[PDB]
Amino acid sequence: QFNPYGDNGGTILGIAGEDFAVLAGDTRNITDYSINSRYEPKVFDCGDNIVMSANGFAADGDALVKRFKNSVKWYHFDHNDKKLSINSAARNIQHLLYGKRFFPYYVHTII
Amino acid sequence: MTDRYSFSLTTFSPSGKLGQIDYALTAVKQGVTSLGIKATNGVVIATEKKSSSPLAMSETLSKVSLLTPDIGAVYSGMGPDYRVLVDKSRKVAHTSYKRIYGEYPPTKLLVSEVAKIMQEATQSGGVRPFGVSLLIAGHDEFNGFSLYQVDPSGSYFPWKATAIGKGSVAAKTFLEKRWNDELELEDAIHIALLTLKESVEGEFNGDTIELAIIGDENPDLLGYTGIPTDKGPRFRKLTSQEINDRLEAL
Amino acid sequence: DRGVSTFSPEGRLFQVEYSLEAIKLGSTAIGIATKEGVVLGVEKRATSPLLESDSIEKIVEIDRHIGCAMSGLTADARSMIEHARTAAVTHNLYYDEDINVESLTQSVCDLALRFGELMSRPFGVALLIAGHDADDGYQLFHAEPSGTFYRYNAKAIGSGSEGAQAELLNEWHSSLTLKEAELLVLKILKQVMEEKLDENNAQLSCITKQDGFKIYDNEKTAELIKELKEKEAAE
Amino acid sequence: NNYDGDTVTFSPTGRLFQVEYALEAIKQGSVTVGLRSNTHAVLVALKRNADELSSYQKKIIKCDEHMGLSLAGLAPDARVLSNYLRQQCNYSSLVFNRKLAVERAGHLLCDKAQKNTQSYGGRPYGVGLLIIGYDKSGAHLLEFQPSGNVTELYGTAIGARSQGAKTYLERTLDTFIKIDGNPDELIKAGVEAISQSLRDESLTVDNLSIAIVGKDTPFTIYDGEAVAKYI
Amino acid sequence: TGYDLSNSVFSPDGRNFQVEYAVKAVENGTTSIGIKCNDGVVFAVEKLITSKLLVPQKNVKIQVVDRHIGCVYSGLIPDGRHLVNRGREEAASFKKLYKTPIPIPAFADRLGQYVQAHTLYNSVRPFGVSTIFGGVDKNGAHLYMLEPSGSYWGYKGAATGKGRQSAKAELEKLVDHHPEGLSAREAVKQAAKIIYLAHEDNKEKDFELEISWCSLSETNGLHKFVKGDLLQEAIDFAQKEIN
Amino acid sequence: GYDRHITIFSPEGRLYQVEYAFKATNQTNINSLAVRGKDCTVVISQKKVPDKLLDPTTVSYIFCISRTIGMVVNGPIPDARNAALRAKAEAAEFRYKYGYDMPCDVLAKRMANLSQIYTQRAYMRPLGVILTFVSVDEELGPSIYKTDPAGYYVGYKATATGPKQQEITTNLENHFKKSKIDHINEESWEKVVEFAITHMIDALGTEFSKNDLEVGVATKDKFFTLSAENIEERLVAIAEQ
Amino acid sequence: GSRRYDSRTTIFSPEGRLYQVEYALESISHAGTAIGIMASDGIVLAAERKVTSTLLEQDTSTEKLYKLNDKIAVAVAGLTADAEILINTARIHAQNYLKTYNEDIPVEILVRRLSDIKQGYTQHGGLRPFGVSFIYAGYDDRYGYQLYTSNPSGNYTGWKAISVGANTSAAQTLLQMDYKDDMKVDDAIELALKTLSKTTDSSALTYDRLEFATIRKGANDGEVYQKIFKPQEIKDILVKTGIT
Amino acid sequence: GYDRALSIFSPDGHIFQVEYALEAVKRGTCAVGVKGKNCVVLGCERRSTLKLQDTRITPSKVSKIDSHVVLSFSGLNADSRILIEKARVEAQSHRLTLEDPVTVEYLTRYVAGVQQRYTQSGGVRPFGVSTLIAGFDPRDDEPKLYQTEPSGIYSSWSAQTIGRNSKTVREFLEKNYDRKEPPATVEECVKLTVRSLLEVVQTGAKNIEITVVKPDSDIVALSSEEINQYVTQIEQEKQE
Amino acid sequence: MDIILGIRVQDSVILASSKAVTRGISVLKDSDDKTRQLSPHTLMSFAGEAGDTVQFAEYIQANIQLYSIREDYELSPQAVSSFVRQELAKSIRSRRPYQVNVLIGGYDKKKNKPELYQIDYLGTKVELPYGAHGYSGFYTFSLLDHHYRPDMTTEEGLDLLKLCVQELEKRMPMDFKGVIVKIVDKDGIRQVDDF
Ligand SMILES: [Cl-]
Ligand SMILES: [Mg+2]
Repeated sequence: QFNPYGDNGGTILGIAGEDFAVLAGDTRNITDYSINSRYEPKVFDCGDNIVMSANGFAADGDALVKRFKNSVKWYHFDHNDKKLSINSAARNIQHLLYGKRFFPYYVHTII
Repeated sequence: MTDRYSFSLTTFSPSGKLGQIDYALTAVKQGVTSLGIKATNGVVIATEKKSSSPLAMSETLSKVSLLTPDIGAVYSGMGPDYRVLVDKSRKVAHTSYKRIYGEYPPTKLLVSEVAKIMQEATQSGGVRPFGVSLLIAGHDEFNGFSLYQVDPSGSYFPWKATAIGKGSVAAKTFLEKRWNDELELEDAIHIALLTLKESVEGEFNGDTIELAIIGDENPDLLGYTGIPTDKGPRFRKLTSQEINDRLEAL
Repeated sequence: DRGVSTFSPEGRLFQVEYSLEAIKLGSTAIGIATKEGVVLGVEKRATSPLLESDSIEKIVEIDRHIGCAMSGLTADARSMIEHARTAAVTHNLYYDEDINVESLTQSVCDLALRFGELMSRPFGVALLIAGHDADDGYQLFHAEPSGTFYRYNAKAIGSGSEGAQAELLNEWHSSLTLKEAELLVLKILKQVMEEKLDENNAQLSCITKQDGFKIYDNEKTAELIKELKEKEAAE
Repeated sequence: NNYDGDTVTFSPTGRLFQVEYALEAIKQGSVTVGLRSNTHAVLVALKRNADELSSYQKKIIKCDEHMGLSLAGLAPDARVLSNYLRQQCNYSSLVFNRKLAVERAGHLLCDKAQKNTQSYGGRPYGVGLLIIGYDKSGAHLLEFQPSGNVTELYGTAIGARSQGAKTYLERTLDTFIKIDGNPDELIKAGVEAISQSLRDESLTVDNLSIAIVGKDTPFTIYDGEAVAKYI
Repeated sequence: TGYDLSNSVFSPDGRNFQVEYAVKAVENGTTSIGIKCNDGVVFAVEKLITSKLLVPQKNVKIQVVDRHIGCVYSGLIPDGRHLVNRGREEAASFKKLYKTPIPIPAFADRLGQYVQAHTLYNSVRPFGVSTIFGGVDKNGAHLYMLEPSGSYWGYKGAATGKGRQSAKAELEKLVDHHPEGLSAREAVKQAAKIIYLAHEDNKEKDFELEISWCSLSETNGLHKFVKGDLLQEAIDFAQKEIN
Repeated sequence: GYDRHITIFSPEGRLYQVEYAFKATNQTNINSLAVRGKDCTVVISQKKVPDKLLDPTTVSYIFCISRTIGMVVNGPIPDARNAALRAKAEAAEFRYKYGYDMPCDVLAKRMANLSQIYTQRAYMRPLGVILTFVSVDEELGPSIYKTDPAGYYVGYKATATGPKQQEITTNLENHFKKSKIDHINEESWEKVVEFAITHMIDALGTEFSKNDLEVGVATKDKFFTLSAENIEERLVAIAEQ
Repeated sequence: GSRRYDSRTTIFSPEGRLYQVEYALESISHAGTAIGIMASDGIVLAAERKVTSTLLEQDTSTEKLYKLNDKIAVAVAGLTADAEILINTARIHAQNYLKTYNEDIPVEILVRRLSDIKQGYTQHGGLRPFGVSFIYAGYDDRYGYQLYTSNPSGNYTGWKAISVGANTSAAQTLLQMDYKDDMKVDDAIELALKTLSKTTDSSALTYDRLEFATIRKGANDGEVYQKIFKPQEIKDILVKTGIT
Repeated sequence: GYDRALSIFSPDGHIFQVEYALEAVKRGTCAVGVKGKNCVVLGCERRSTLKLQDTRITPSKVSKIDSHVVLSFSGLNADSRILIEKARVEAQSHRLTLEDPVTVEYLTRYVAGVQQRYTQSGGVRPFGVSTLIAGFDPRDDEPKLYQTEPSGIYSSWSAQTIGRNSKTVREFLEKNYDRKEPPATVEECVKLTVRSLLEVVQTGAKNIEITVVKPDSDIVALSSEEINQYVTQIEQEKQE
Repeated sequence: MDIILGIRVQDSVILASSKAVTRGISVLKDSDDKTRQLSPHTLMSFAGEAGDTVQFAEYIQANIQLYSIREDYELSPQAVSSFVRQELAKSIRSRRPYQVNVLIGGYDKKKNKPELYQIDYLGTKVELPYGAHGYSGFYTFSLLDHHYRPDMTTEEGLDLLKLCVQELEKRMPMDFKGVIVKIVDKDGIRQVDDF
């Protein structure tokens, strides 16, 4: 039977300071016991000083990042180029994820 | 695109008339004469075969049609409208009756279904009424023989005998003088031929006249043997030769 | 007859132009924007003395930071307010923030042209949408059934609009206080109203950053009416 | 006369009057100008107010980082069409990772407007659009009419008294086309162009609206004190 | 009367006046032609230069369907684009199901049935274009012309627009003088001449010439635009003949 | 008077749109004729190609509906081709659903029913065409069945259609009065085609070249149209007698 | 488009009337008269057939009086074809109620729903209204014997005695004159026939131009019986009251 | 589906179909609502061109929407049934989700919204009905009286009338109703309501219906004799 | 949910229903009223799947109350029971069926007789002198077969009911936290507070 999910491995890490924040992630991409790429980035600048990573099943991860990046674009179009605050981005991402509650994005997301 | 005509094309005028129904009846008046006579042991329905051209084969155009083995129909008015009504009438006898009860509908109920179809063309969106009047003759076990008229409005009436179309006024008067409650089927056929000669102008023979009966069961027309309860259709269309035989002793 | 979405030879939509005439028959509504807040006022106009005037609801809350006044076929405004409230709350659910006043107005105006052969005709009511947000501060918008909205420093709509607007042209300046604006709405309403203005046939409201959208009591407005009469007699 | 009740009806001379009446709404609209060189494309628009208490109706809308338009006529119709362009530009990026060609943008707008001129119940769009952009084949300027007709030009103008600016640009063609690698000069030419369509009114700080896109410049709009430089 | 106010209504003559009114819109449009040749077809069109501000070569009017069919039309330009969009859909589904590219006669009927459908109901308007189109298939070259009524025929040569009569007369001479056949490269030159001769009926604004062609030998059975040296050569041939 | 614009009854019980669709039938100014032999059914029609720029091979009003059924149309070509495509689709579906070739008369009825619907339903106009279907039916033999915009249909011994139809009709009537039979008593289809052309010449009073005619022939298990040279061969045979 | 040919069947006049409803009532006023009279021990339904022909089959005929269920019947005035559409809907509705609650449908509930259907055709859908007026005659254990009438507007009202169709004005005056509350069924039968005999457009009232029916508790103990009169039975009741 | 826009604007800014629906209301029998200090009374005219009526079974003019709210109307009778049914369904739906019966204001707001929807929906005509909705909110003793009309507007009234000759009875109520002192008792409120109808009706026999609503779902309809006593008493005081 | 009983005597119907609501290893409530008044003289008790029970009960209640307002009339217990049966008969062939079993106790005012109907989630209706749903019946039916008489008084019915609760409290595995008892008679519905 067809299994729509896979595991692309890797790991990510976010730490916050007083006037800064970092979002780190390794560049290795795998399936089973093979390496697919030694350099495949999964931490992305999404605009408005928001960095994002969706680690787990890379296809779902790329899809989510792609949709959020697009969400930021339309937030500008619809609300007079207003900056998307990190708290508002977080709430928006909740709805993106929960929208597929019964066929989930197989990723842990950090922004 | 799409049918934007979702509104009624037949509406009440200030005087209370339904224009399109009236105008449909006018179309029936222009139509060729047809009639029906009920006897004690049968029913006869008849009409003239108005040929459009002598090159045309009038055998290929059937004005009298079998609906069920024991029910037949004839009309006056618009031929194409009649043709599609016969298609629909044949189908509804199966879908809304035979496929449910395993037997053919009684005359009155099949008539009722045809009347419903004609009523809906009077009220539904984006359609005109049917431009025909039907005469439906038939037999069933619990009602015996019966004859009905169906008008463009969807109204139907049971008749001992009647006529519709071109010369219906004169034909009805002729039938009133000749009809009694003791008529045998052969006597009714004789009167049908007499009544029709008055309205026909040109040739009057078995090739220009179309005539069918509802009478005794016809085992020879069944197509198979072995089932005692199945005895054959009561509807029979008279042949060209059978009509001419009766025109000599006229 | 003729199509509902038909253009006139002058390049205007018949039905939209006709709905603008209905709005001219409506009761007067005035709005004034200041740096201390936005004031919204309306003429109630009871058709009979037996009618309990406090049931006349022509000023309405959309959210805590957005209020609304109406003029014209006021029954048509119910579904517009219902949409506005849902849009405002829904945005807060999706983004954990207050929605911009302009974005709210644009969402309401999107409904306007959704008519034809969607609803069967345009709305027969104009709206004054007043509110505050962090980006653009205190704002006043005039929303029409054409789907168009203008921002205004001050605006009057309804039967007494063209006369009241000319008066607002002279009286408005960029340094008006909230109290000054309140009196100004009362003054201009009293001028264009048929019956004599009092606390029962007129209603005031405002929106401030601190306290949000508030409809005033009949007791509070009555004192502002008394304060207004005294000041006009004082010179 | 008897043939202007709806868009589905031709006149005896082969005219579509509802489309012509939609065209008339553009003529009543405030003037806007478009022009380009080989490196940049510029929109200049005169904004209109209701009265001195009101704001000035915004004429220019951004569609993508590399594309946008100016409007003249029914503003809500411009909102519908610009929203469609935003989606089409966006579909091209998400699916093909490809910036939508300004020419295809024109073809898409043409076909969307056309469908509204051949069916019962609908109506033509009541707005004209000037689309500028910078893609893989350089700078571009398009003119959209709600009849469906889209046209690529070096320069043009639409709205009330647009004929003045259109004549000026026709004279200045050889000059402004070769303003390469100089944004401020290409704008100056557009501001001088729109000035040929003014009557009794002049260009003020909250009246003028300018937009620009080019080789190393995203589509950006200038209003308020940012256009004081050009008066 | 009132028989002309609604599409799909028969007049007492048996005519659909709305379609005849759409033909008037076509007659108002610019001139376009089609020439059938030895092993292919050639298309050409008149582009009126309304202003100096029009970018030359950049408002292309001739359209390709699939990879082997060319289409040109006169009248309401948006209506023509709608028809080509449908033509592209029709050709795509044919190739999807049957593998082979759509034959020209088959393609002709797809457009014909679609245009004819827009004369059957009052809820749609007839097409305001006459479309000249054709190409090369397994049975050789074919040229067609389709009208607002849905009527179409095969042609040796075809013309429509404001200068159709001038162009038709010039086309008839070629048919008479070349019974054995005209070559592809010759037809391109002749197409230029005929557009220039047909421009006499639209001579206020000067114009821009646009040509395209399909040929079994010259273009390998695919639709291509005529550009550069071959275009200028065809322009010069036309310029020499008017003087 | 909107009762003349759509298919609703007039006060005198008439459908004017149907009547005006009949007048569209003659818009092409072409006459057609159909006769039956012993083994075959022949249909002929005039072919007028006025424009010199037209490709004459593409100008046709005869259609091959199925392998066994042919159809000639009297009326404008757009409506003609509309009818043809539908008939082809209906005949194909019939074969798939019921396992045998659609008879000529059954297709005629089906197309007539469709035409009837347009006379009753408002949103659909009638087609301005008269359809003549021909075949050699495996049960009924040589067959001619004809349809019109009213939804009427009937079988024919022979028939004619067009502006000068009445002249052709009486010409055929007078022949069948003389011969005393329902068909052309001839063995080969070649001579039945010759009969058809001969009697059209007499009725219309015009001479025909090879390019002035269009001929369709139905035999057992195939219907086919003739080329210009097939007709020329036929014209030569008539002239040499 | 098709706007051109729309009659707009569901609109108001400037005076606030519904054109199509008013014109449908005008149609009904030419239909054969039908009378309903409610007594303390039963209900009478009497109706006049529309100008009969001598060759009409009278015994196997139904034009005016229809059975909805065992406890409820209707008298029709208007288009018969329209009435049969509504009658079949009413018959189905009664069976739905019986299936749901295991009790015979109360008369008013059936009347309301049929009247609600008529109302719908006047407010939406753009179709012509049903050209029919009903007299409902029925019994249930809540209100006992009941007479109702409905018309194309979808408005219904209850009655002690009522007429529909032709000459209602004259018929209602005559009923209003001779009717009293303590009346019996046999007296009501006589009043019904006497009224038709005086209001008829025919020369003389005969058995072949009438349909007749009673709803009595004249069965055996606490149960209701519907009697649709046969031709010979109408002939006898016409002699018994001395009309012929 | 039937799509036609029947309710549309005219050049002068009027929606004629809505305005013609008001004419249907003007044709309807008169209805009046008066609220006292502790009650609301709904009075209704019944035309007397209909004798031989059966008043047991004939639809009553005042309808219970719930046990605590009532609705009377003027205009097309058939139309009113559709509004009453919808209102009754919404009443039960409100109890189901909110676990509390409707307020009179809420029920009125719903009915008014339905009427408004039929003024800008395709294929439908407006309701030819104006309503008077009266009752008491749950656990509240303050009387409530509201009015709705075809356009969809609604409002609260101390006393109001609708239907034919309503302008005459409104005139009467405007001078006979004191806002400072409403009818203190049930008797006083019924009498003022009957008086107002007697300005328009004809005979005080079987022409007037009266329904009294008191707090906590206390609704009762008066009989002929009970109403006739008010009619008899008023006429004797009049002869002065 | 779990225990619901019913007894029809001479002049009344008595319904007893358990007070416990248990989820997992925790009794979340011990005062739950597993009943809804459908009309003044009709009461319905219920037991089954969590959520489904109350949702179904309140849905039926709303429908009967709607009927009462529309017709200004109270449906007979027989009529109400048939309506309920049909709803459950529809439900059983739905995508997700209501898993609810009910008892309907009513007093028919037209007949002046008490009536008790037992209906399961499949839509299986029976009129009975005494009824039960779930495992309760396995004890109470035999007990009532012995001690029940058709001419008993309401007081005799309550004593007969005490005998059933005592037996269940002795032999049932689960603690059902006693019962709420309600009586349906000519004067309507009332609750016994001390049981
Ligand atoms: Cl068929
Ligand atoms: Mg059970």
